[PDB]
Amino acid sequence: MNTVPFTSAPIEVTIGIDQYSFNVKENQPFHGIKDIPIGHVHVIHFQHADNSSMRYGYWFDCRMGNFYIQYDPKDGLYKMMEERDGAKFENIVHNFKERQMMVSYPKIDEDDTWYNLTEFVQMDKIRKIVRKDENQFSYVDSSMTTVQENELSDPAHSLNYTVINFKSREAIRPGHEMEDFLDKSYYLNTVMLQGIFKNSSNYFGELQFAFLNAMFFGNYGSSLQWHAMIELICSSATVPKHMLDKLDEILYYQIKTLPEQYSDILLNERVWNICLYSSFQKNSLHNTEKIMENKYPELL
Amino acid sequence: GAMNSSNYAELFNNDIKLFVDDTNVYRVTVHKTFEGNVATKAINGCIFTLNPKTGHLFLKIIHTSVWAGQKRLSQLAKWKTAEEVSALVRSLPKEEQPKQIIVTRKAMLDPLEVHMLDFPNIAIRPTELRLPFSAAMSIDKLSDVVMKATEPQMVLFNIYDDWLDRISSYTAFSRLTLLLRALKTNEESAKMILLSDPTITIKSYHLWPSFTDEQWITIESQMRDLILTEYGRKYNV
Ligand SMILES: CCSc1nnc(CC)n1N
Ligand SMILES: CCSc1nnc(CC)n1N
Repeated sequence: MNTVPFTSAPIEVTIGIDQYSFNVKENQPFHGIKDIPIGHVHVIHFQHADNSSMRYGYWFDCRMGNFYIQYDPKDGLYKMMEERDGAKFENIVHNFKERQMMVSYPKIDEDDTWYNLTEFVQMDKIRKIVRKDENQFSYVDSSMTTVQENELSDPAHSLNYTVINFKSREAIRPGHEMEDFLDKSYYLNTVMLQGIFKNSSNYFGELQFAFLNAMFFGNYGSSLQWHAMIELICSSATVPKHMLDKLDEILYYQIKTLPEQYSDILLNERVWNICLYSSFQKNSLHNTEKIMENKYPELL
Repeated sequence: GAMNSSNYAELFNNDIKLFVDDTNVYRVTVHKTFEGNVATKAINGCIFTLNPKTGHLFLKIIHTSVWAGQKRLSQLAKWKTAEEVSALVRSLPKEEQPKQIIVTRKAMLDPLEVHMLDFPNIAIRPTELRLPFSAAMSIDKLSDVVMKATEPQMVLFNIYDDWLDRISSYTAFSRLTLLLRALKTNEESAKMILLSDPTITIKSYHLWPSFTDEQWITIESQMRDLILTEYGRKYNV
């Protein structure tokens, strides 16, 4: 179990770690988060008490380095940094633990939620969507736009999700205009899975990462990407059986975790009704359909 | 974007544009089977592709063989329409290709857009006008060439005959849409109006009678009367 220490907490802020969150008051002695489960990516995220504008945060994996948080009063935000001196770090942490000012990552033993939300998410793939190669961790916030959004403006600060566009030369073969538009199996299996993602695990990892950025930061382009990747599978008549079963589990846990009061802005009525009731896969998402119907029957 | 009453003069400017109407592409008769079930039998159809500035009509005849062994024909018909419009544009010299294509029914937008994806600079637009181009099969010579076709065929017409020698495109289109609106609301009466006087004839190379200017005013008046009437006969006013 690993630790992300904080130099201090000079401004009042709500801190998230994965699906958990807690309030820290201005200049309240706070020294970080301990007992973080090894084996998963994590996100530590922030919403200042004085400006709910800009949720922002950092994706990281404690196996890749020793990371800490330090408020920067010039740029006005909590920044993740890497400590390269290993003995300095162990020494800082051990002292803060001995003084008991660290929230304990509060995982219930039975609870597989975070695993289920991040099953296919890898740091190395995050770092290709979020390009900033001098750090081992990745910054995301509410306002960052996607490559595709910028095509329809600062490239260094973009989310480089894979571009999916159903009315595009990539999506539609010369001569199969109707066939490929009404059944996207070509685009899913040949163009995207075999060509771009290489396997379904990388496809699911980007889908899950897009969802989590939508949920935690309100990132609109991430929500668009999540729905596009769902719709591309549901609109394919020919999908490997193992992918459909895994997709149902993925979405089930995403819908289960979504804040009930954010469903109005984070769920696209058209995609979900098409996917669950009209598409080729309308009968292949049993778990997802059951939870959607019992939790958000208004949307449908 | 969408074409409506407020941007109506754009039809007669100097940017090449085409209307595409798919109403008459898939046409059927519905009948009883020997077992007392219902079946359809397809008849020849046509795509109505019209330059409203010049009157040039590209009438692509859709022969019933194109439906043989196909399913979901009303959906296929929109994609076949877009394939054929696509093929027509690809056959025209660059300087004759349209800068916009206006579809009369919104269900044609996605099929045409997908087919034209490599013509990124050709705008595909809907319209809010309720245009009467479905009545094109009430023009006898167009109906005749569609029903007689034994194979796929493109036939070129000028739907304005020689009117542009005397009137503007705006006025010619207004006359065309009035004639077709009348033919759509009450075909028998409209056709009676157009041929009542046996001394006014249709030239071999024309679609409509050779009316003088004064006779067109009378004709156009009679068509307006018919349309308002039928609207009484229909709604009782
Ligand atoms: C959320 C900060 S963690 C923390 N804050 N005060 C104490 C002492 C009870 N403690 N363990
Ligand atoms: C899907 C883009 S549309 C398109 N691409 N190549 C052609 C020539 C048949 N065409 N119509």
